[PDB]
Amino acid sequence: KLPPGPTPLPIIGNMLQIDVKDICKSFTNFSKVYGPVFTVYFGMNPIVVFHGYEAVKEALIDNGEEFSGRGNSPISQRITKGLGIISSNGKRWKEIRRFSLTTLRNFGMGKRSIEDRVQEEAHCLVEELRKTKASPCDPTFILGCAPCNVICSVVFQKRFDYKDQNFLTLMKRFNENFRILNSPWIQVCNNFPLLIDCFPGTHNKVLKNVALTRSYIREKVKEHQASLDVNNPRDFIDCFLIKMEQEKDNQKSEFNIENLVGTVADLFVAGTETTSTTLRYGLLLLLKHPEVTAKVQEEIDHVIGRHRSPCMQDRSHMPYTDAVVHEIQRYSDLVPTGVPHAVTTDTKFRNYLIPKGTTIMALLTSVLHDDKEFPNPNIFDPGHFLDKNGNFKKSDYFMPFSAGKRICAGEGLARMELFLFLTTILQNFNLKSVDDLKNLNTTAVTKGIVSLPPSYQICFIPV
Ligand code: HEM
Ligand SMILES: CC1=C(/C=C/C(C)=C\C=C\C(C)=C\C(=O)O)C(C)(C)CCC1
Ligand SMILES: CC1=C(/C=C/C(C)=C\C=C\C(C)=C\C(=O)O)C(C)(C)CCC1
Ligand SMILES: CCCCCCCCCCCCCCCC(=O)O
Repeated sequence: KLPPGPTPLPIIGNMLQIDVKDICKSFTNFSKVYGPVFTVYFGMNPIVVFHGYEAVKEALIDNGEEFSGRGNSPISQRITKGLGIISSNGKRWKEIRRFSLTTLRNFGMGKRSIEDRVQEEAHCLVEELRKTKASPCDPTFILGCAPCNVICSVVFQKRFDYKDQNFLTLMKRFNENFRILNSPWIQVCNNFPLLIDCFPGTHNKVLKNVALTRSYIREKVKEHQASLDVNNPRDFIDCFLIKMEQEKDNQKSEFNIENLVGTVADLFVAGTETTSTTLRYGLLLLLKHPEVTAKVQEEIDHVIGRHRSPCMQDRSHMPYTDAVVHEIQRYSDLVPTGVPHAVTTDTKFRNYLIPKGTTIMALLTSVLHDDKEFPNPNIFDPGHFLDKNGNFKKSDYFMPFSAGKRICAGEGLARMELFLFLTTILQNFNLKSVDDLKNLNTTAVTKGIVSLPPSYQICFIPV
């Protein structure tokens, strides 16, 4: 028996009872009436939601093996075709995600570490902010390049010149497609496929952007295979090709070109817009909270100094800054409803039974905003991650990357980009607003699977 929930309508389920513009608002509201676990229907499809740390943990963690599946929706099926790591299941997923995790270790890609590739970008990042000559600007674009280049640097040999036209279009397609798919419309179309016909232009655009993007990713593999030296890998591509060669004999090996071009793409899409969005939400919060930013700058000066680039080792000596990066992710609440899962088999969740294949949703927001774990969860405060003596306080409720067997595969890289970008920037700059900080609103604009910070201007004044 499925978890109780609003009784649905004959064809559209509870659709005309949910705010497609702000789903969490609708879900939280259902929890006040149905409790921690409940069922809602998007059209014909049943979806069971988990609200609050207890339900979310029990699902993703305790009953982790059951809730580690990807549902495979209509839109989803014509893009990734089940290829890769974000949209794959079973044997193929376990093998691509184990390899990926292994090669995304700081030193899993040959001699140059991931950390070195990220520091180089942070430098180029501050270098671009210099070119704004301290005038007011919207950091969306420059701030969106760095995280893109990081991936480029991780899957290809060298990074791109910010002005390298080949980099720019390779960035717009991913952005363009990201904008398209982070619309409340993908929900409607995903549960009512027929509606997709009403959007030929949009549908054609996505397809084209995916063709060009994959097409370019396949070229970079051509080149890589003609210069491969199995002894010294250069990036994610080499590490994959080497693995391929080692599996060349068993013809049912998941390590084939298709999963490669697919996995690389998964890295871009899951790794660009996300950290890029968290960074942008971060500078805004530091721009609005000068008291927090000075304290951070005081740790940089003391531990890192002003001549050398910061590095991950500096975090263990900077509990305040770390707490600021942790509170930036909690507050920004990038992915409130979390990404949907599907159960691998008939599953008994405490008192109920969830049939295999059913779509599941663990509301990360409900954890990131638990008002017992983070007193006054609606206010930005590094203190939520600091104890009485100013030491870093970790929380089991810190799930901006989700939890369980499907936790973000590049969590290590997300945090490295956040730490090294924010501290490098705050070491060479101070944040000035063109107007009183009081005017500055921090309320996210939630209109899709991914929340964005409100638009804003910011002046990067060199210290
Ligand atoms: C601050 C930035 C980021 C945040 C908040 C974030 C968050 C998440 C979340 C919420 C998920 C879904 C977990 C689930 O299915 O339950 C996820 C998945 C994933 N992330 Fe990230 N992510 C970020 C950046 C990165 C980066 C930089 C990469 C790549 C190098 C990446 C790689 C992926 C991949 C491949 C998955 C799918 C994993 C799977 O289904 O097995 N992410 N991340
Ligand atoms: C990984 C990931 C993302 C992208 C998802 C992609 C490319 C496919 C999802 C397919 C699903 C969720 C299929 C299903 O189960 O029906 C977004 C950028 C939103 C946010 C951060 C984590
Ligand atoms: C499409 C899609 C979704 C949204 C993902 C987002 C926000 C961006 C995707 C970008 C891609 C798929 C880019 C590319 O590969 O070019 C969700 C998870 C709600 C459900 C399954 C279908
Ligand atoms: C200031 C400009 C006002 C004009 C507002 C026009 C609003 C209509 C928008 C229609 C969008 C439909 C897009 C369909 C795209 C497709 O073919 O898939």
